[PDB]
Amino acid sequence: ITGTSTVGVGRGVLGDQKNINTTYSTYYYLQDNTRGNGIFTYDAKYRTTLPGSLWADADNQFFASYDAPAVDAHYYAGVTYDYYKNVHNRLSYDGNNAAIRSSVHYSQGYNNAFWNGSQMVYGDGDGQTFIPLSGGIDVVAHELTHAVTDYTAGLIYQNESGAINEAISDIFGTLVEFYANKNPDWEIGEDVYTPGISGDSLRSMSDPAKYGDPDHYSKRYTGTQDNGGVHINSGIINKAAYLISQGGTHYGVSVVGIGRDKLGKIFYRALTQYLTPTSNFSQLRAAAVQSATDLYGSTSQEVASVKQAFDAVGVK
Ligand SMILES: N[C@@H](CCCC[NH3+])C(=O)O
Ligand SMILES: [Ca+2]
Ligand SMILES: [Ca+2]
Ligand SMILES: [Ca+2]
Ligand SMILES: [Ca+2]
Ligand SMILES: [Ca+2]
Ligand SMILES: [Zn+2]
Ligand SMILES: [Zn+2]
Repeated sequence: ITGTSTVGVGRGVLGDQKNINTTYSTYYYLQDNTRGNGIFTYDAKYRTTLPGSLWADADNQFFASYDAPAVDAHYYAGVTYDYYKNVHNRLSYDGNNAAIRSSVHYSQGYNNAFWNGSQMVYGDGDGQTFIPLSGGIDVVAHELTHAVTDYTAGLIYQNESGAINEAISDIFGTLVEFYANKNPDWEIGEDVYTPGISGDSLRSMSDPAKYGDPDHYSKRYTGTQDNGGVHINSGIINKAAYLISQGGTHYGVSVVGIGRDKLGKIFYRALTQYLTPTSNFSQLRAAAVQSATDLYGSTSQEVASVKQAFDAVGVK
């Protein structure tokens, strides 16, 4: 909408106060004009028609319980935009400052979130498996990263290419969580999953097997559930990424860690320069090796660590 840029204040899903960029024209709208062609947050009003209505508020204060998922979807989309721009020199998900759109209050008791090809969508959860899913910065950044993948490598969402697609979203979701630097970890979804259970999460990158996901190619899932295991076999790649950054010895193979920033540079370059829609795990290894070679040189520790990490998870 046409209006003037304003700054509202509200409380997110976890009870934290934050400022949000809004637009004033009669109402205050969740429309942030400070980033690219805008970040726009919509109310789906417990239905499944998308996007719903651009979020309107009478007073620019967003402290109602109903407001909290919208505050966080809007704010964390901004953090994610900032990460890609500041760290990778990428302007929005398409590289050309495309508007970022999110809808909250999708359906009733909906225990998921997604990128639908055009926008992000967040359920409220049922209050037991999940609370509103936009409360997790790693979740928001995971979903927006699917848009980045859409516009770059285009990894088909099935089998190994789909597991890479998922792992890319978990990797960058985690790197955005570290960028914001509020209670960062190598777990996925911990802030919004199972409010009655402390210390759990949806997936773990540091130890995928904690939640039943493979941490070695020999343990990959080969069945048809979950589009051929895209959220299961992602553990093999998540573990490799964790090892590249943090180091460790895994099934007897030692990896020298090179840190999160270099992990992000290597995988961003692989995603945008080398991966294709049909890339498999072996082709990801080759893409990561070539990316690290471009950035750091063939004789570098960074290249050696990429190779050790893929060896450790059984990907040749
Ligand atoms: N986002 C993942 C994990 C489940 C999230 C809620 N059931 C999926 O759609 O499979
Ligand atoms: Ca208000
Ligand atoms: Ca109010
Ligand atoms: Ca965390
Ligand atoms: Ca996390
Ligand atoms: Ca929990
Ligand atoms: Zn997903
Ligand atoms: Zn995903």
